[PDB]
Amino acid sequence: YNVFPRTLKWSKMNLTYRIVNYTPDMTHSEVEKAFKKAFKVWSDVTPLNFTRLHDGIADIMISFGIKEHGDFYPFDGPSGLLAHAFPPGPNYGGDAHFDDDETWTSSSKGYNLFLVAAHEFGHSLGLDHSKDPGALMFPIYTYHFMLPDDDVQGIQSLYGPGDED
Amino acid sequence: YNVFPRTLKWSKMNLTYRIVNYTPDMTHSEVEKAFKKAFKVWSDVTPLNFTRLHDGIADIMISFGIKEHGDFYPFDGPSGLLAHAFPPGPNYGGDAHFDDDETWTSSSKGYNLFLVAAHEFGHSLGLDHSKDPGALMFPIYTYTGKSHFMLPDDDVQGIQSLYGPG
Ligand SMILES: O=CN(O)[C@@H](CCc1ncc(F)cn1)CS(=O)(=O)N1CCN(c2ncc(OCC(F)(F)F)cn2)CC1
Ligand SMILES: O=CN(O)[C@@H](CCc1ncc(F)cn1)CS(=O)(=O)N1CCN(c2ncc(OCC(F)(F)F)cn2)CC1
Ligand SMILES: [Ca+2]
Ligand SMILES: [Ca+2]
Ligand SMILES: [Ca+2]
Ligand SMILES: [Ca+2]
Ligand code: NA
Ligand code: NA
Ligand SMILES: [Zn+2]
Ligand SMILES: [Zn+2]
Ligand SMILES: [Zn+2]
Ligand SMILES: [Zn+2]
Repeated sequence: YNVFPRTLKWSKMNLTYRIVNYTPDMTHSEVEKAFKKAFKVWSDVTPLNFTRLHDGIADIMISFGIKEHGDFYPFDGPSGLLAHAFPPGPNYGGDAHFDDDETWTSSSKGYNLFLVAAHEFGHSLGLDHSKDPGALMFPIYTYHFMLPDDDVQGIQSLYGPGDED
Repeated sequence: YNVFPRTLKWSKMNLTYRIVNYTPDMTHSEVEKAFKKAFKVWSDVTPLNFTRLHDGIADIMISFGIKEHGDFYPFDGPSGLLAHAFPPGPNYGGDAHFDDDETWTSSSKGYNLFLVAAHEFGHSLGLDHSKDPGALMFPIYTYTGKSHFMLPDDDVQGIQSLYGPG
């Protein structure tokens, strides 16, 4: 027999993502680089592996959308809700959606896609918000990056550290 | 930090259920009897008790639906996905949905509702799929043709690991 796990977490280390569509605001390459770096934040401190699929069904489906976009969390135009992502699970679980009524950037202007994506992917992997104001998973955005201790502790609580050196 | 913690089991032994709507394929009485028997599979081997509510919110809300039916886990027409149920927890937790593009039956012409429901309610109570090929919670539907059903030992052991014996 098997009972359910104690926390929402992926029951496998090999995860896939797919960039289903792209923002007007940045080039394809910039978007791909930001998402790759954002996944690496998490793979660097766990045993998780992330592989990009160009089509088909990936664990973490990533998309840019506005207003109603096919779930219970419609976007709301400029500002306000910026993005959201679902906890680990089937179907919409793990998926990450970015409001394309925001301005996404590879800079300090607008909202930095890498930083927001890293936080989203924390949700995708099973972290909720943190009360540590210095954490990546703190619920409020403020603009090299090094994953804060609180987030390391949280993600390792789910998946272990992988190779520690 | 915070994670998303799962409710590993119901923290009360007395649970309610509600049959929200009914399949075309069976009479109301047949549906009621199938679900009552499916809950009895589990209450017979634990301290869990199940009571039916006719109105309002119940712990285990049961419904029949097709395609996209309100939870963004859509059904898929005949065959494939037959039903799904959510683990213990508030709101949709415990609830069970049956794909009404299947043919549900009290016997063998289609999918026996009692058998599938008993499996669903395993999920509702905190059991995932078993690897024991003879288990109720082993995820392949089969039909013995026998008039009596005995809960396999793997499932007894699994549910008692959560709730203890009767
Ligand atoms: O994730 C998304 N939200 O929290 C939504 C709420 C929807 C939701 N809630 C819970 C859940 F599990 C899933 N979705 C609110 S928001 O305004 O769109 N949100 C604010 C916080 N954001 C952020 N990003 C980077 C960052 O780096 C901090 C650092 F720079 F220090 F690293 C700090 N916050 C991202 C965008
Ligand atoms: O429960 C539902 N599913 O598993 C869905 C997947 C959605 C899902 N996955 C996990 C979870 F926790 C919740 N929901 C798949 S399915 O094809 O619809 N399906 C349901 C009925 N299954 C079955 N197996 C044996 C049996 O008696 C076996 C016996 F006769 F030997 F006793 C009676 N039903 C076969 C598998
Ligand atoms: Ca997914
Ligand atoms: Ca917005
Ligand atoms: Ca419920
Ligand atoms: Ca189906
Ligand atoms: Na935009
Ligand atoms: Na039907
Ligand atoms: Zn969305
Ligand atoms: Zn967040
Ligand atoms: Zn459903
Ligand atoms: Zn199942």
